[PDB]
Amino acid sequence: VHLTPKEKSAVTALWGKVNVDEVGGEALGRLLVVYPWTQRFFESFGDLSTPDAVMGNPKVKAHGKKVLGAFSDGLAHLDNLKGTFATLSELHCDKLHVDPENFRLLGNVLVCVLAHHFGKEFTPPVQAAYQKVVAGVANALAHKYH
Amino acid sequence: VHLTPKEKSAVTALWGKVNVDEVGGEALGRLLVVYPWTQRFFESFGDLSTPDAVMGNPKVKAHGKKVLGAFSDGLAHLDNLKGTFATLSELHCDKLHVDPENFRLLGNVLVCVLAHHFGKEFTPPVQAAYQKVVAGVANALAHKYH
Amino acid sequence: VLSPADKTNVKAAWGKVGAHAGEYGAEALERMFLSFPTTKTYFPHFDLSHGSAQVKGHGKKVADALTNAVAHVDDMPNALSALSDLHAHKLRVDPVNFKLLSHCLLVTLAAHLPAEFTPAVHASLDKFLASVSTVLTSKYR
Amino acid sequence: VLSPADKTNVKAAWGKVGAHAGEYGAEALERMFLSFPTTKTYFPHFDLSHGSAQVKGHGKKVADALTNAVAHVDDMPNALSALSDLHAHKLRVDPVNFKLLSHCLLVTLAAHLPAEFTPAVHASLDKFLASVSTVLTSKYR
Ligand code: HEM
Ligand code: HEM
Ligand code: HEM
Ligand code: HEM
Repeated sequence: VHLTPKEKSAVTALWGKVNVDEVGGEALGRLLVVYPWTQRFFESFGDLSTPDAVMGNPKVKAHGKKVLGAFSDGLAHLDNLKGTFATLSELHCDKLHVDPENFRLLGNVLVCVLAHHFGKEFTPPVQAAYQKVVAGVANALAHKYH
Repeated sequence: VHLTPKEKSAVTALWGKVNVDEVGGEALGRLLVVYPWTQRFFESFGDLSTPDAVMGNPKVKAHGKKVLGAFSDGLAHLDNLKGTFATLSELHCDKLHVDPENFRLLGNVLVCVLAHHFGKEFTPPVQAAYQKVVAGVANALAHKYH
Repeated sequence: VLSPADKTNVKAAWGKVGAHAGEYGAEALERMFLSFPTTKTYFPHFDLSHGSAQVKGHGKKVADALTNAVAHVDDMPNALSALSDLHAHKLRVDPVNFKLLSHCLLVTLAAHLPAEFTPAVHASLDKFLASVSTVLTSKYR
Repeated sequence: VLSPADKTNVKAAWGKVGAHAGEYGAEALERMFLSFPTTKTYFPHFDLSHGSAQVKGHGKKVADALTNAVAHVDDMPNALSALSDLHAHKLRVDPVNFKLLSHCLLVTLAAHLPAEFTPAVHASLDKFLASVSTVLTSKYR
């Protein structure tokens, strides 16, 4: 996906301020709460009975951390997302059989979490740049389907 | 997209029996009838007030013929759909701004039209092969978005 | 919303299905499993091969639910309430999958009922299956 | 379906919006136009640049409709019937676009109401906007 220099600037500047220990868990937790069918893939994580249970779950926080790591890795290789996400694509598509619509949903939940954390700093043009990114990541993760 | 030889065989054998003067118009007409918001892009085609009006419209039949032509062209280049649909992608994405979900819808309407025309010959494995094809075409047509 | 003509079209088309109801449901499932392999994971206790008695039996169940919806088309949320709880809560079926099965049901009807599958009736059946899908995805918690 | 807690959450969150209602609606539209440029084609008679009086005015209209839906949350099909006719018949808005505007409304609320945008309230607001979208796409003909 192609970002303008202005968009690359906006994206990288904000990402440097991201709490990498927390934001991924917040996004994954909110995915599980807002789109409850996604809990089907996380039965081994234990207590997901309430939103508080989900957000406080140590396994949700720990996994979210790896997801964010993957998004961080994507931001470093915006012109080769397919190669970057190849192994993850095989995992999520060939092994897990997650419907790729959910890749889009998690990306949009991440965008909501960024808006929550950054407030007015998450301007409409900054959001538009991040939407290009999470669409790119979703499409790359879905490559094994198409 | 990758079809097995058995799937390629099923696809090419059926496609040779397709009425290339009619099937495209039937698919485009049904898209306009079943998903009426798509009529937004065809105001110049005239009478679209009833299903009979749509299916009998000479402009719908004529355009459908070109669409099918594009699908036929895709079937000949299953391992290079991106290049095959590059100009069409620029038209539909950059100029027309059609949401790419509608590429999927038209592909699925075509599959329904093939089922209608071929009956029990359109077996579940034949359908599964055609679903790979129309997904490939939709993804290639949407390339300018991602 | 389903129009008076939609309800008439759906009742008429589904009336032609007859004793083939269960058979068509089983075929729609098979089409879905082959075309959209992600959907197979919901049925690990099923053998999903052709001629599977489990897919046959399940197709009948699916068809009986659609027939219930047709028979109670003005009261579908109530008629399908138990099935909504099942699919959304217990089974956690991804809402995308209802679009996939709906498409395979249309393909099945098109392949078996060429006279009935007019453009108008195709449109009515699509609206009906979308309405059914809306009810079955209405209970996510 | 919206639960009692959902309705409570939505009424509470929307209550915090206040005199900023029109402003937030305008911002959600701007976010949608910039993020999802396909949506711009519905507004050729609009200048869609930042600070556009037309986008500002329209945002208020959108917000007033959402406020109507909140105030009549148990009777939304009736309350939004005229707006459903408009968007589906006259304007022929693609149903995908309602998901896009709904997401931009959530982002706008998250960016302005950090205390209110809890995971539970996020879930309730998503269900509410999906319900609104379901009504506004219910009249395609
Ligand atoms: C942009 C979207 C996504 C990204 C970047 C992502 C990234 C990741 C990463 C980095 C891992 C760890 C893999 C490893 O341990 O080597 C993982 C595992 C996993 N993902 Fe995701 N993921 C995404 C979407 C999803 C969604 C939507 C679901 C389900 C609804 C899902 C289900 C899972 C599961 C169940 C695992 C554990 C697999 C295992 O441990 O065997 N993922 N994902
Ligand atoms: C797989 C999906 C599709 C294929 C293969 C396809 C193919 C084509 C082809 C071959 C043309 C003729 C271009 C030319 O004259 O050189 C065309 C034009 C057009 N298409 Fe499609 N199309 C698809 C989907 C759609 C959809 C879903 C819409 C709208 C809902 C749409 C709207 C249009 C319009 C308005 C034109 C006329 C453009 C012009 O004459 O300037 N297309 N398409
Ligand atoms: C038109 C849409 C659908 C209808 C009418 C329908 C109907 C039914 C019925 C009648 C049952 C049996 C209920 C019972 O025995 O208590 C059932 C069970 C089930 N459905 Fe569906 N269904 C639909 C869509 C789906 C989809 C899209 C999926 C997943 C891709 C799905 C997955 C399942 C599963 C896994 C079961 C349980 C099977 C078992 O454990 O024996 N359904 N459905
Ligand atoms: C939550 C979803 C939405 C709400 C509450 C909403 C509300 C409204 C309202 C209140 C009006 C003015 C009605 C009037 O003046 O009679 C309107 C008009 C309009 N809407 Fe929406 N709308 C929604 C979604 C959308 C979407 C997704 C699109 C397209 C992407 C769209 C395109 C339009 C257009 C083109 C107009 C007419 C503008 C004009 O010609 O002045 N709407 N909407």
